[PDB]
Amino acid sequence: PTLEWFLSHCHIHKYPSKSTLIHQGEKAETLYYIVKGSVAVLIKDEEGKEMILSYLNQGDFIGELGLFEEGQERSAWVRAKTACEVAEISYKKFRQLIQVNPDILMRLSAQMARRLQVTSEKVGNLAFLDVTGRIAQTLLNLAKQPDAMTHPDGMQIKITRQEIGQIVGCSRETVGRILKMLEDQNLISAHGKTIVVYGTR
DNA sequence: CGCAATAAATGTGATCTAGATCACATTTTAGGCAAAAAAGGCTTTACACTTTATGCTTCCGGCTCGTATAATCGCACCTTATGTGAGCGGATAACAAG
Ligand SMILES: Nc1ncnc2c1ncn2[C@@H]1O[C@@H]2COP(=O)(O)O[C@H]2[C@H]1O
Repeated sequence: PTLEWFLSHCHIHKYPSKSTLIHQGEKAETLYYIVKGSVAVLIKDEEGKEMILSYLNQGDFIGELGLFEEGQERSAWVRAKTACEVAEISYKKFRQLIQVNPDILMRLSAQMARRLQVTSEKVGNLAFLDVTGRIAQTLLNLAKQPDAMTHPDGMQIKITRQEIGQIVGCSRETVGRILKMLEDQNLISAHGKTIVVYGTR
């Protein structure tokens, strides 16, 4: 449909792992779209602690905020998590496609609504719910993600002990303590990054 | 399955604050309602405006009249001296025709 009409003017260019698709400081002159794989977006402070806002899997767009208002810069950093195939379309030639077919814009701004609902309703849980409650909800949220692999016992995901604290809002030390505590009670499992939870499904 | 190497992620655990509890007595808070002090309200009376008829007076202003008067006339002295050519009508001399 409209999606196929979008790939007719794209520029196929594969990006290796640990690459740089979006550099905070450069000029936004290329729209990116995810075909296969996944990518992560995060920011940094003055020390070195990271902070992931939201994850973007396949079928999502990369850097679309610098399209509505011409003359902007890259907000956050976008590092390629895994081998992903991303297209390339200049914003200049994109604006001409909207004036002749606004329907194409109805697709991009359609995914910008869900990314706001999962963030606004998350703040409330990061002010009342304790560590046990915040992490508990996170386990189910990551299980609903398409990048999650089906497990005979439950769900198998791969996330570090830092990214967890960046979602529930806490220190990295606290995460490791509770994580190992649930292991003794036979509730979940962890072997570095891969965390297999139980009770799901 | 092990190997590569730049980035991100890992543990440590004693020290020292950061953030939270509770039930009851003290201290602050909010808008509430008249009173006082102020805004314009919309009265009714105190006075003050230039204006304009007038005519009477003195002072400054603006205009003429007639009168009185001599004249209807006479040297010697001081310092300069426009520029041209072009265009035009008129007066004069030389010429051919009758
Ligand atoms: N919380 C978020 N949810 C979804 N996408 C994001 C989030 N934060 C940053 N991004 C994307 O990261 C991109 C960084 O570059 P852009 O400003 O071009 O566009 C930004 C967004 O598209």
